[PDB]
Parts: sequence; C-alpha cells; structure tokens
Amino acid sequence: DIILGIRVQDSVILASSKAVTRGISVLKDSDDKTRQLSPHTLMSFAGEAGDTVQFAEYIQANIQLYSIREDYELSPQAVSSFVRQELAKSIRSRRPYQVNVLIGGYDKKKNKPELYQIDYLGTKVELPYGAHGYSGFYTFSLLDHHYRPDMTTEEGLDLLKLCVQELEKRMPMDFKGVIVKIVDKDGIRQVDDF
Amino acid sequence: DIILGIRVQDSVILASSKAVTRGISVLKDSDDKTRQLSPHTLMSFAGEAGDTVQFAEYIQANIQLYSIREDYELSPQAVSSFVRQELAKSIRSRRPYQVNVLIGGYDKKKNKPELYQIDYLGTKVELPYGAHGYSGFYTFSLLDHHYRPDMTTEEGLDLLKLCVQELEKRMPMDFKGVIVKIVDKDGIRQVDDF
Amino acid sequence: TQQPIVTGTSVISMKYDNGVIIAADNLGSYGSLLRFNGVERLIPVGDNTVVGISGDISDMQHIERLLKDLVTENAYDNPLADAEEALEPSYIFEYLATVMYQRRSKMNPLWNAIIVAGVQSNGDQFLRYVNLLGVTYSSPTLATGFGAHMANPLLRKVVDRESDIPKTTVQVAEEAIVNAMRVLYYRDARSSRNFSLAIIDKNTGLTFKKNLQVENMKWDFAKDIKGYGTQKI
Amino acid sequence: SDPSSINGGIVVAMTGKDCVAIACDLRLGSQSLGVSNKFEKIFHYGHVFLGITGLATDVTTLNEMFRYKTNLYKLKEERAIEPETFTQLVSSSLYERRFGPYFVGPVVAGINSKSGKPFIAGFDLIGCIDEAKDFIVSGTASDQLFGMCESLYEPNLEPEDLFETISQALLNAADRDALSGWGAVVYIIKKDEVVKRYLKMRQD
Amino acid sequence: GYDRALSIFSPDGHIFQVEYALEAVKRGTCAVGVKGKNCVVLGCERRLQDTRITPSKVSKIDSHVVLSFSGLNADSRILIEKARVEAQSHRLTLEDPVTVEYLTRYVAGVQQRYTQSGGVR
Amino acid sequence: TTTLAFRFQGGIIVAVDSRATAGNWVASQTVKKVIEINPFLLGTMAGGAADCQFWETWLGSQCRLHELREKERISVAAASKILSNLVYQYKGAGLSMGTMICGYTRKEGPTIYYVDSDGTRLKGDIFCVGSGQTFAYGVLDSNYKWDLSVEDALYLGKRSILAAAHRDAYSGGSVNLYHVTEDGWIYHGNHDVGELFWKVKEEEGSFNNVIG
Amino acid sequence: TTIVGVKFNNGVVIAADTRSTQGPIVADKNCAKLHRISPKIWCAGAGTAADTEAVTQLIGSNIELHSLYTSREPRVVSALQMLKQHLFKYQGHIGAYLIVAGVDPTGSHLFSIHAHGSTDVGYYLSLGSGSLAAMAVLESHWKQDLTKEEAIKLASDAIQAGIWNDLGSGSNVDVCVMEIGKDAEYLRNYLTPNVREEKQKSYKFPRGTTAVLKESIVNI
Amino acid sequence: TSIMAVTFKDGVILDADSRTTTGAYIANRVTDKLTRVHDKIWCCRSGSAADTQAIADIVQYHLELYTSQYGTPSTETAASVFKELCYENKDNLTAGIIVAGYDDKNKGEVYTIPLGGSVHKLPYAIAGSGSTFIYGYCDKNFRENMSKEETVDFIKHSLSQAIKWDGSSGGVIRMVVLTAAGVERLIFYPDEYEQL
Amino acid sequence: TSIMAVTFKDGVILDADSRTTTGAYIANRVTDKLTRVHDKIWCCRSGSAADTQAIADIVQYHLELYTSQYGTPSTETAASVFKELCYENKDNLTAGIIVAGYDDKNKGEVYTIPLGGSVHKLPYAIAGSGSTFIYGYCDKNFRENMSKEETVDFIKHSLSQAIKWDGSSGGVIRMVVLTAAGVERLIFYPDEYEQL
Amino acid sequence: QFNPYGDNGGTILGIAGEDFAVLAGDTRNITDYSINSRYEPKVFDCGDNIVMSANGFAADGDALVKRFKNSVKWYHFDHNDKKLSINSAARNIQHLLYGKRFFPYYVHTIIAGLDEDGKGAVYSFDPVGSYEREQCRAGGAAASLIMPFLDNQVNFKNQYEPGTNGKVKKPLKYLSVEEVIKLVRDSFTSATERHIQVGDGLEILIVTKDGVRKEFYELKRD
Repeated sequence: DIILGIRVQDSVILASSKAVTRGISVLKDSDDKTRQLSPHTLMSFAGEAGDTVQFAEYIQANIQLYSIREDYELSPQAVSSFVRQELAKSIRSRRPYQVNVLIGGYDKKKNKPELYQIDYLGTKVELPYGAHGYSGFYTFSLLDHHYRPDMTTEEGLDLLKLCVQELEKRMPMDFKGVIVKIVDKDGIRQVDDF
Repeated sequence: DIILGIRVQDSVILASSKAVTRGISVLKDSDDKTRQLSPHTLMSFAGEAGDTVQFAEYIQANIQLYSIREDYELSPQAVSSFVRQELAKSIRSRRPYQVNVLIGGYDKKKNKPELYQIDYLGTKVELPYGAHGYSGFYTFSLLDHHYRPDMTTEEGLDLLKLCVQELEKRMPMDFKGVIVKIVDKDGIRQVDDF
Repeated sequence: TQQPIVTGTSVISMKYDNGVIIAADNLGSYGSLLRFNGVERLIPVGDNTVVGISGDISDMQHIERLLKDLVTENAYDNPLADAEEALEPSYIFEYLATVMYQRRSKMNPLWNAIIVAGVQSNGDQFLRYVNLLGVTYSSPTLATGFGAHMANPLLRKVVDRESDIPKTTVQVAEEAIVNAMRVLYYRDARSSRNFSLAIIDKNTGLTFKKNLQVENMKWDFAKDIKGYGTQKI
Repeated sequence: SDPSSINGGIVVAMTGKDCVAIACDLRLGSQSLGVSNKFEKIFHYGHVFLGITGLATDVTTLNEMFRYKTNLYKLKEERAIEPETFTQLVSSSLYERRFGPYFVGPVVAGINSKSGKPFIAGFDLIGCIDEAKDFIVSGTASDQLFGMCESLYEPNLEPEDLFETISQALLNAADRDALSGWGAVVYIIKKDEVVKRYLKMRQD
Repeated sequence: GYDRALSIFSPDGHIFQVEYALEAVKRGTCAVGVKGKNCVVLGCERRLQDTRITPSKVSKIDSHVVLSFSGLNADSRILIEKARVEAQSHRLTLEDPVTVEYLTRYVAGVQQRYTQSGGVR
Repeated sequence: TTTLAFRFQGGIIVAVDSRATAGNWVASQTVKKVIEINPFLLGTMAGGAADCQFWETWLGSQCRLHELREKERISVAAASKILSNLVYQYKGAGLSMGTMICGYTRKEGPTIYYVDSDGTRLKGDIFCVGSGQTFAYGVLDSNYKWDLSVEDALYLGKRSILAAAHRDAYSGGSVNLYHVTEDGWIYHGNHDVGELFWKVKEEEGSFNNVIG
Repeated sequence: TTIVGVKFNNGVVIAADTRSTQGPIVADKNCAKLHRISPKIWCAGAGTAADTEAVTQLIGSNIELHSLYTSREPRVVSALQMLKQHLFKYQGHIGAYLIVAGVDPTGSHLFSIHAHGSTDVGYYLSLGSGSLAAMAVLESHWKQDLTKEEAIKLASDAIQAGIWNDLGSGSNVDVCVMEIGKDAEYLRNYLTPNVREEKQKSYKFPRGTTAVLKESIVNI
Repeated sequence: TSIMAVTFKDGVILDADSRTTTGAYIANRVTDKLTRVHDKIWCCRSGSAADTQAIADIVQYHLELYTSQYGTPSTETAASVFKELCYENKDNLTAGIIVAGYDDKNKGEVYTIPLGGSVHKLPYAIAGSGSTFIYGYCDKNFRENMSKEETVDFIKHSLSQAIKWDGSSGGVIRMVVLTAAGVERLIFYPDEYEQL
Repeated sequence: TSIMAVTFKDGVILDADSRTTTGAYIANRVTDKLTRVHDKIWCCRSGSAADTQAIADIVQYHLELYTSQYGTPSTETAASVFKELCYENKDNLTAGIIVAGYDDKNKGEVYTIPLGGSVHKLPYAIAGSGSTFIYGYCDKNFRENMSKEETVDFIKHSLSQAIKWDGSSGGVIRMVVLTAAGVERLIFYPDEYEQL
Repeated sequence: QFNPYGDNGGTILGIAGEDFAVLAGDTRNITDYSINSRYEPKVFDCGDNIVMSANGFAADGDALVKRFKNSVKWYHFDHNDKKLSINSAARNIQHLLYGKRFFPYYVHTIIAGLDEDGKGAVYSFDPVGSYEREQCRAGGAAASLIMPFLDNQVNFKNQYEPGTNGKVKKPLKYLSVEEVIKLVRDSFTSATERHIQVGDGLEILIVTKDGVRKEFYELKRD
C-alpha cells in the first residue's frame, strides 16, 4: 500500500511497495505499482485490488492516444488534470475507482519536475513530497524536517531511505521493500541498488 | 501473534514473535511472550492485548505457590492440566481470557520433554510440534515434512529457522523476528544467535 | 414485492370415481376482521373446469379477469370453441402456472394459491395446485392454506391413493368435503360458516352449489368445561 | 459459529450378540485446520464406555467430570457404575446446565455386569436419553452415519462380524465428512474382555 | 435516423457509389510506398501555405505503424482516428501492439462497412 | 480446495486436489479443477466452480477466434487479460474466482497469470489458491528450484498438494497433475491422496506424527 | 410429534407417536413419549424432548414426595399446578408442551400445558406438529359418552392421522389408558404400522475386510 | 378475544366468548375465560394466557389469605390486588383484566384493568380484540339498572356482533351472573345468538 | 378518519367526518373528504392524503375523458378506474376508497376498494380508522331501502359513535346525497350530533 | 419480504454403469412439515435416451426441465433430428443454468444417459451451472444418507481383500443393472427410515441401448 513521492530540484522520485497480499498470504513480493503515462510522466497508484491496475492501464491508453494523435507529450499538469477528472467522474458513478495515485513528471517546456497527489475522490494537489494512505503518517514528519527544494537526486534518494526505514520500523505490515523510479529530463529510470 | 513450539528428543524449543502492535504502529519489537512457570516448565502465550499477560502471570503465581507449598515441581502434564482448567473455567465466565498458550517442559521424572498446546477454549492436546493461530498454517507443512522424533536440539533449531523463514516470506504481518527458548534437562535458556 | 391485505382462506378439493369436488368459503378477511362475506372464490371456466383461489383477494380478482380473457381469446376464429377446441382444465392450469411463475420471477408475485379442478375431454379427472412461487403438484386430494393441515388428513382417509379414486362415489366424496369444511370452521379463525361447493362430473357436468351452510355442529359439550384447571363451579 | 462443529469428530455405537462396539475418529481441528490425530473421544469408567463428540473443551471437561462422579460413586457404592445407571448420571449432569449447556453429544455403551445384556444410549447436548437397541451415532457426520449404519447394520452380529460392520460404517461416513478422519479407534466390548483396534484410513 | 441504401448494385452488378469513391481517390494527391530489405519508404506529392502546421500525409497510427493515404482529406481523418483508437484499444485489451496485418484488416473492415450500411457513403 | 501452478525449466506443473464440499458434507471426491481451455492453455478452478468453468470454457472460444483471425496462437498474457477484463465487468455482481491461466508460448516462454474475482491479474513463478494454499506454499517455497527435472517437478507438485490435503479439511480426494510444455499440456494422471499419503510416508519418512 | 388425549365415559386415554427427530433426521424411531408423573397420572410431551422428559421427572419426584407427605393419591390438579408454576417461573425458556392426564379420587382429568405456563381443560386435546392433523380426526369422530374401546380407537386413529400426514410424526402409536376404577395400562407400541421391509441384499462383510494398524486388550 | 361485564339492577353479569387462537388456528374453541378469584368476585382475562392465568392464581391466593385474616374482601380490594401484580410487573405481564364482583353494600361493581395497569370503575366494561367492534353498539344501548333479562339480551346482542366481526373471537357465549341469589352460570351456543 | 356510504330508497348517501390528523395534532379540522369524480359519482378517501388525492385527480381525468368519448360512465366503471390505479400501484399508493354513485338504471351503488386494491359492491360501506368502532352498530341497524330521513338519522348515529371513540375522527359531519333530484350537500355540526 | 425460493425436499440419485445409467428419485413432494403429494414424478425422460431430474425448489426444477426439453426440440429442428449427445446435452444445460447466474435455478440437477461409445454417463449440475461427469451422484436432502453407502457398495471404498492385512484393495467389478437397482432400493429404503423428507415411493428410470425403462417401488408413507 506504500506509495511515496518526493520532488527534488531536477527530478521526481517515486517509491512504491513490492508486496501483493491477497487475504492470508503474500502472493507476490516484486510488484511494480507504476505505469509510464509518457516518456517523462510516471504514475504510481494504490487502492482496491482490481481498480488500481484497471484504472492505471485505462489512463495510460488515453494519454498514449493523445500523444499519438497530436504527436505531442502532455505536460504533467495536463495529465494530472485529466486523471483527476476521471477519478472525480467515477467517485459518483455506479462502481467508483478506489484508486489513490501519485503523478510525477518532468515538464520539458518549463524544465521543472512536478509531483501531483490525487486521491480516489479526485483531490488533486501539487506537493514537494507526497504519500497516500497511512504511508504519509510516518514519513511527513521526516520530510518536513529534512526536505529542501534544492536537493539533488542523490540527496532525495538518501531521504527516501530514511522514510522507508521509518515505515519498516513502525508500520505493522510487511511491504517487502520498495521499487524506486526517478523521472528526470532524460526520462524514467529505476534505481536497482535501493 | 507467532507462537511456535517443537519438541525434540532431549528438549522443547519455543519460539515467539518479538513485535507488539497497538493499532497504527509497532510499540515494541523486543517483547518476550513467555513466562517460566517452573525451573523446567515454560509457557508461551498469545491472544488479546491484556488477557495474555494477566493470565500468564496469574498462572505463574499458582504454579509458584504450589512449588513452595509442597517443595516440589509440578510435572508439565500437571501444569498443562491446571492451565487448561483455568481456560475452561474462563471461556464460559463473565469475561473470558482469550489467550492461546504453549506449555513446553521437561519432566525430570520421566526424563522426557513435553509440549502441550492449549487454546483459549481449553483444548489441551500434546503434540510433537505446535502452533497457535495462523502461524500453524504456514509451518505445519514444513514440520510434517522434516520433523522426526529423534532430532537433536541443533536440528530442531535448524527446523525452526525454516519455519520462521516461511512465516517471514508468506505472512503479511511483520512480527519482528522471534525469541527462541529451549527447555532442557538443565533448565530454560534463550538462544541469542537466532 | 407485495404482501397480502384482504385474503381468502383454505380451498379444499378431491377427485372421486367420476369427477372432482372443490369447495371454498365465502369470506374475505382483513387481518383478524371478518370483513367481506360475499366473496366467491370458485371460478367456473367453461363446463368442465372450476378454479378455486385462496390468498389475496385483489390478485384473485385479477386472475378471475385473466380466465375470462382465455375463454374470449379461445373463441376467436375457432368454430370448434364449444366442442373439440374448448379450454381444458390442463390448458387453463398451464396458463395460470406460467403466469404465477412469471410474476414470481419478476419478484411481483400473485399472492394466491390456486387449485384447478376439472375433467378432461377424455374423461380423466384433473386436479392440480399452484401457489405464488409457481410450485405445482397434483394429488387425489388438494387443499390450500390452512386446509392442507386439517382437510387433507380427512380427505386422504377417503382417497389415500390413486387406486381409491374409482371406489369413491359422489356421496362419499361430498360428505367428506362437507365434513372437512365443518372441521375447518371449527378450528380456523379466518373461516366462514357459508361456503360454495362445485362438482365437476364427466357425466352430469358441472354442478355449482352456492351458499352452502355449515350444519350439525357440536357445542353441547362446552357447558361441562369450567375454568382452566382448579376451578370447580 | 456453531460450537459443535468447530472441532469435528464422530462417535458410533453398535450392539451385537452379547457384545457392544463403540468407535470414533481421532481428528481434532480448528475448523479447516487439523491439529491432532490422536484426540480420542471414547472414555471408560469401568465396564461402561462413554463417547463424547462436540466441542473439544467440553469433551475434556465432561471426561474429568464423569471420572470424578464415577470415582466417587464406586467409593460410596463399593461397586462399578452400570451402563443404565451411568446413562442417567450423564443425562442429569447435562441437564443441570440447561441454560449453560455443554455443546457435546455423548454416546454410552457397555454391558450390564449383572444381567449381561448389551446396552447403548445416545444424547443431545442437554441430555435426552436416546436409548436404542441397534445403533447410536453422533458428531458432525451423524447424517452420513445414520444412512451408513441403517443399511449395513443387522441384528445379532458376532463380535468379529460386528467389527467389520461398525468399522466400515465409521470409515465410509468419516470419508464423506470434512471435519472427521485422521484415523479411527474401535472398541469391541464383550462380557469378558475388551479389544481396542486402530483402523487404517485416509489421512486427508 | 437516415438509413437509405446509398450503395446498391447496378443492373450490371456494379456498386456505382463504390466505383465513384475510387474516382475520388484517383483525383487525390499521389502517395507512393516502396519496401526494401529493412525499411519501408513512404513518399507523397503535395498539391502562402504554412508547412509547420498543415497536416502531413503520413500519419502514425502507433509507434510502429504509419498510414499514408490519397483521396478526400477529410475522410482520411475519420479512418486515421478510428485506426488510432483501435491500435490503442488492442494494446489495452491484448497487451500487444497491433500487427500491420491486423490494422489493415480493421481499416479495410471499416471502409467495407460503409459500402454496405444505410445512410452512409 | 487446493490448486497450485509453478514455473520451472521444463515448463509449468499444475497440481490440484479433487474435493468439493458443501459445508462439512463432501459432495464430491473427483472434481476436475483444471479446465483445459486449449491444447496449450490450462485453467484452474478455485472459489466459484461455475464461474471458473463457464468463463474459462468461454475463454477458449475467444482464444480460438483469435487463432482463426490472426492465424497465430493467442498469448497467455492476452488470454488472462481477456478473462480479467470480463471478470472485472461483473465485479460486485457476485462472481467468485481464483485461477491461474497457465500456458507456454514461443515468444513468451512458460507463463502463469493469477486472475481472481477482484479483477487482479498477476504474473508469477509460483501460485497456490484455495483453502490449503498456505500448506502448499510451505512445501513449494522450501523445495522449489528452477532447475528441477520434470520428474522432480511433478513430485513436488504432487507432494505440495498432499501436504495441503493432509492438514486442510476441505482439500483431498486425489491429485491431478498437468505439465505444460512447448507442444501443449500433458496430463500425468490422477493420484489418490489416500494411497499417495502412505506411499509418500514410507519413502520419505515424513508425517512421523501419523501412526501407520 | 403427535400427541392426543381423549376423555371418555369412565377415564381418559392419551396416545403419542414414537418418532424423535433432530431436524430432518430421525434420531430415535421408537422414542417413548408418554411419561409417568405418578401411577395414575401420565404426561405426554411435545417440543423439546429433553425438557419434557426433565420437567416431568422433576414434577414426578415432587408428586411422589407430596403423596408420601399427605398419605394420599396424587391429584392431577397438583401436577398441573406445580407443572405450570414451574414452567411460568422460566418464562417459556423450557419449551415443554405437555398433555397431562390422569385419574385421582376426584375423577378423570385432561389438561394441556404450554411452554409459557398457560393451561386449558378439554375433553380431547392434541399437541405437536401433527396436532392439526390429529385434531381433524378428533373433531370429526369425538362424541360424548365414549366407551374405553371407542376412545382407544379414536386416540389411535387421531395419532395415525398425524403419522401419515405429518413428516415430524411417524413409526408407532403409544397408548396409555387410565380408567377411574382400575390401574393405568401402558400399551407400549399399541400399533406398529411402519415396520420396515426386508432389505434386498445382505451386507455382511467378510472378516478381514477392514485394515487395522494395531490391536490391543483393554483392562477393566 | 371478547370479554364483557355489565352491572344491572340486581347485580353484575360477566360474559365472554370461548375461542382462544394461536394465529389463525383455534387452539381451544370451548375455553372458559371467566375465572373465580373469590366466592362472589370473578374476573375476565384478556391478553397473554400464561400471564393472566398466573395473575389470577396469585390474586386468588391473596384474597383467600385476606379472607382468613380480614374477612371477605370487596371487589375494590380484589381489583387493588390485581393492580399491584399488573402494575408492579407491567413490563413483563401483558395482562388486561375485567374484575366484577358482588357485595350486599355496594351491589354489583365492575373494574377494568387495561394493559397499563391502571384501575377504572365502570358501569360496564368491554375488552379483548373483538371489543373494538362493539364500542359504538354498547354505548348506544347500555342503560343503568336494567333487569337481568334485558342485560342478558343486551350482552347477547353485543357479543354476537363482536364474535361476528372478530376472527379471534367466537364459540359459545359464557355468562356468570353475580347477585344476592348466588352465582349463576349461563351458556349460549352459536345456534342461539348467531341469528339474533 | 371515518368515511361511510349508505344506499337507500331514492339513491345513495356519502358521508365522512372533517378531521385530518398528523399524529395527535389536527392539521385541519374542517377538511372535505368527499370528492367529486363525476357529476353523480363521488368517492370517499381514506389513508394517505397525497395518494388518495392523486388517484382522485387521475380518476376524474379518466372519467372526464371517458364521458367525452363513450358517454356518461356508471359507478361500476368509476370503481374499475379506481381499481386499476389502486391495484397496479398497490405497493406505492396506500389508498382505501369508497366509491358511490347514482344512475337511473341501477339507482344508488356503493363500491369499496380496500387497501389491497380489490373491489366489492356493497349496500353500505364504512372505512377509516373510526369505522372499526361502529361495525357492530351499523350491522345491527342498517336496513334495505330506508328513506332519506331514516338514512341520515342512521348515518348521524353511526358517525357520532365513530367520532366519539376515535381520536383521529371528529369535526363536522359532511354528507352528499346522490339521487335523481341531483346532488345535495349536508353538514352537521358537533352541537347537532354529539348529543344524539 | 417475498422469498422467491422454496424447498420441496426429495432426493435424486444417478448411477452410471458400463452399458446403462439409472436415475432414481423419491416421488414425495413436501412443504415444511406437510406432504403435498405422495406421487409427484421427479425424473423425466427428455428424449434421445436422456433422463433428467432437477431436485430442490420444484418451480425452478419444473421450469428448467421444461426449458431443457424445449432445447432438445430445437436441436432436432436445427440439426435435422440429430440425436443430442449426453455431453452436448450437459453443456447445453450449463448455459440454461448460467443464463440465470444472478437469479439462479435453486436446483441441483442430474442427467443420465449413454455417451457416444455406449457407456453410462451421469452429469451433475451446480445450481449456477457447474457440471462434471461422475460415476454416481446423489442429490437433495438425503444425499449424505445415501451417497456414503453407495461408495462402499459400488466403488468398494475402504474394503480390502481378507488376509492381505489391508495391502490389497477389493477389485472393482462390473455391477449389472439388476444389482444396482438393489443398491438403489436399499439406499432409498435406508434414507426413508432416517429422513423425514424421503418416502412414499421410488421412481427409477433405466437408460440403456434399448431405450429408457421405468420402474416404481413403494416406500414407507409415514
């Protein structure tokens, strides 16, 4: 259920747990709770079992359809605005998508990273660092203490290590570590030594 | 919530989780869920927050009171019979003790280890290896496969490592390792390199 | 989804050697209030069928309307509507059973229990039951509602099996039905002293007896009962 | 939810020619989980055998109760309790807690030491004496045992033929009950001796 | 709504509306495509125009398929949009990008359905 | 119920029990919980028997139609997503499903996709479903290797279901072994758990707590 | 269960079926549902089998002690009062529906007690699931000044109606006849209309068919 | 049910039907709902059969104990004993009682004790399920100091309509006439009152 | 409420009280519960006010539409239109109706349509909460072919008792007399009927 | 609130043989604790040597059997009077049952017949439409009373050769049609004794190469 995101000076770092639990046991311990919406836009999601991936893959198709149609990459602001609208439409629909998402992207025209937190109701907010569910209860106190806008990607990763360690120490559930991805001017990459 | 017990040829090995969780966070990660009822009798317990320790300490007082009174150590069979009776009395009382216990002891007169599993209803059963709650769902398949009555304490500890590793892998909750104690002819000792 | 408001009590019937007999009381109860006393719950459908209905009266009057439409729609472009193509009891029952089940599947049931009693064109007795759930069954004796527990034990002594039908005459069957109605009036709180009785005979045809009266009741033993135990005077 | 179905188990008693048979499965579980394959449910208090099914805590509690009661009975009476007398002792004890009842179905089996005739009796959880001349069943698989015992059982079976009938009724009924199995034990009770046998059966 | 059979058989077996649709194609700007051992080259002929924003002939349907055309420019946008939606729908439903054979069957199928539907040319 | 499917060098081994229970009454002993969607795809029944049997039978037609149109065998990823999408349409309507869509393809290799009624769809090397899944994991997690021989892999699947059958009240009857290879799936027979338990006990010495 | 009481010109007869059911299953095919409260006061109970057996056993004890205390033959009224007061004290939790009949120095009596402690006097009564089926026969055929034979036939016929027509009633008919001048005669299994037919095959297993792990001799 | 009590010139008449129902089934159709709590004090019982029978038994025990110690009680005292049991246990005993009695000084008296446990002295009282259908009839037709014949005719007309319209009321009409001449019991069968 | 309809020699009389209550509060004490659905067809409304008013409006629209096409309807036709609305929406509309009307061929007719939606032709009909208290009185006193004066006196006695015993009934007594002479409306105030 | 489902009790039993199939069921019809009819046919011959019975809620059992018989008629119309295979019939019923997945036929159905190679076939259906071919299957109220006895006597479960100490199981032999009827009769006679919802008669439909043969046997009526 862990979904973390921190925006640093030059890039956005999204961390998400690897564990997948269905009832009594852990089915998988290497799950990737992210979808690349664009070459420079990444979406992390969490929520109900089936809604998270159905919604994420449905969003990814529309963003891909827009990119091919206009031969242009949507800005992270536009993607988040589009994603928020879909969540807002669903929250009052026959079967809502109970999905909480983090949208981290690099705006190639403003040359600035962008991190957007949208909950299943459709509450879009841009933050320097975000988290969904109870993962933000343990991490905001550290981020409020250590975060500075001008951190480099290396300092941001060091800060995520502290946030993840605190989650491991105090949060009861075992989330089997995190997969960390960095959205930079060069695209999306995964940190493997984390 | 993990309470494991394996009886080997010469001793009884009891393992219990170190984690204590109250709602949102883990308060303690070094808790000892055991009470020494006699120099050669040890009791592991699990269950509701307050009932486990109130019951365990109440049982320990009576066993200690008997030992001082007759200057004689109750056999593990007698202690388990006494413990079962109190659980049976409580299950149909004003406020039942929702406590599941494992009683491992060394019978100095029969020179044999003894392991007794008693649940909060008062269901006493002697087993070669026992577990309470869902901890037995993951471990019995391994114990049924590897257990042999004539194992040494070292082989029994090696078997607990496999049982604990399986619990770590598949059980969603993080129980912060286990404390392992061995009830032998020489008394009760704790294994620290586990 | 509905509940019954004004209801008719048990309908009882049985087949004898030459036909069938069906009886029902002329009462519509509104709760414990014995409100309406002119309700006719036996519905002749042609010369060889009688449909007895129990339960909700409002749905009973709806079914009664459907049956009169069958008789009309059957006579359309049907010159043999009176001789060789008239409505049989089996055709009428299948229509009602279909309607009752279709309403059930829509969760809008007709809160009724129906007994279709008649004689087929070939002379075979017809006696089938159907209720709000669409459950249908046949027996030498059929009773709905409260009569299944009290009338059937009495009617079944006369015709306990299929082989008993040919040995049961009109008089034996009729007195059994009349006695059963008296027993129902004794022990049924929602029952009336007046009832209608229909006899469908393969020879004499349909004989519909209205305003029959429960008679020869026994109450003289009540004077000797005093208190609920210890009382003596 | 149902206390009598938490632990499973089944007991069956049959009567033969001057012999009684009482058999049970050895499974103890927590709903789906099987905990022990050595949980015997048949206890003897002299020459009278009591098979108790239902909640495992109540089975254990009643064994120590009837051992307590029958032990005091033999000290005051100076003789062992007969099956007929024990049947009423069980019945009254279960009724004494009509409103706090034990969720157990007991099965009494034995041979009256004086008259020498076989005796078996059954019970509900609140003590209705179901005295039967042919067979008694209890436990989760009572439905299976009733049909299984009702077809195989015939009057006046010899002790050797009674063992085949009761064991076959138990094994086949246990095989069709999820919460029963993991071995079975059969007691063949005769006026002069008792034979205890463990049956080979599916361990799933 | 409007469901008249615009495409119908002529007394000699010809569907004139379909043949007249071919005449529209022959009047459009010419596109040429030649494929070699390792690549396919799509060329096009252009009829105060702004080259930056005037739509190009070769339109990507997906990251790996390009669709060139000739004929009525307005109609092409309808096919291309349908092709693009299907290409993304195929990935969303089967996780595999459309094969060039698959995409041509869909686009050809759409064109065929318009020669046998009422109220459409 | 206990159904498992794990990937190894020789393909996929699918092992399932055969017990169906209506409460504590064991309705059947010989239920076929593996659904043969194609000569190349295998399903697996857990939870709703009717939902699994009907929709995985329907899924075979969709796979066949893909064959006829594309003239190529449908991938396991596409087959599991066709089922996953449909199972999601009925989410909340009452469907019950836990299944592994096991298949082996040239371009994709051995593949197991776990699809359940929530709409979940997971690719993995080892999956166990049913009441006795935790017991099957215990045996698999310790004895599973990628380099297992076909003979050793078949035994591991057979042994894993035996462990769940022994300890789980709602699992047992018989073990149905399937092996998915490059040329389709192979049925390795039905093994009675009652007979297998005693055979396994003597050869391994395991289940030492069971007398016999 | 089907139970009936029929008062006739010189006494009272109570009859009952012998089937005991645990839901849809017939636990006991020959349960005795007629219980003694005293030699000439008998009770027949429907509803819960344990409470009917237990309540009558408690009242039967008190009737005997009270009879010894007063040196008098028990009154059926004393059983009714102690029985209804006991049931009322428990506010219907003791689900015992009872027909108490007997003869005492003051004549023959027939009462029914409901689980809540209410009682009624009657010349013919019925309880159990088959009460409506049995009462149909009693209403049809009962008459004043029945002889002992007519009453026994009427009581048995009423029970048979419940046996044949009620699923919860079956097997055999138990009859107890209590006449004022003489002893109560308990006609156990008065009629046995449901004797099972011979089985099509014999299921005697050959010895050695069962597999055995170990054999032991148990000390007594 | 349908119970009724009417004071008249020479005393008081208690009357009731004979039907008791458990749902639609008539458990007993010849019940005697008139209960003697003392020689000239009788009560009619409506509501729960178990509760009313228990109360009547206890009240009879109290009035019997009263008579041995303090002389014969009055109808007011009997109603007072009923009130204490009905009121002090109003949450448990769902009992509605009509108490009628005769004594030389006060002649006939009627006390109704509705479900709440209050006591009301009335010239005539009607209770039970079937009473609701004859509130208008009884009010229009009741007169003070009618003769025994007029009161019996009045009661027969009243209950015949209560029996007619109420499913849970019917059977024979049982009357108890309390006067100086003693206690008289009357019974009217359906063939007598049904065609009034 | 308390609504009533009585056929008599020269036609039919519809009558009702005037009180409508929302709990214990009397929302309106002078309500007019007699509704004209056609020139000589009137209906009395009991139960939900919204449902009965909606049904009466729709029935009036249907009978008005019927009259323009098929001539004047009979009281049976008006009751039939009521039944379709009350029956086809019996799960929603909690309406109990008494339909009375006059035509030369059939004279006065009364149709009662209880909560279930069935139709019953009666010589006289009574409905409403207050009707339960005059079932016995009306049955004993109603006669066939009474004069207008006797029927009005009969109705005044009947409703005065329904008003007397029912809290939810009271106010003025409104009557509509349907005869060959036309429609006549009468009103009786409490000072006129209360001391009958 | 309206409960659209009922329970008319009864029991059905299908057993498949080497060259035959029997589908048996008691003819009693019940409601609560009352007997509706003592002879209500429950097993029906649906044509093409297929015998079908739906047990449970009678209205749905009648409706499903009525709909299957209709399906067979259209199969003949569509496929030129082609005989409907038992497996084809079984698959067709699954679609009838699952066509009402969210308002199911509250009935457990069994169809018996002969497969294309002439061996007895028995299919049993879950109320929502799961079917699996079986050698023998009892359904209904007394399935638990009947089925364990048939495992022991037909499949020889838990029976070993005498003198081998449980090492050799009793070989499974061929039961003739006559012997199966004895087991069916004794199974239902036993269930009649201990189940209140079973009795009044036993209807057995024998499917064989010659066609469908019907037999009726009386049971206790109490």
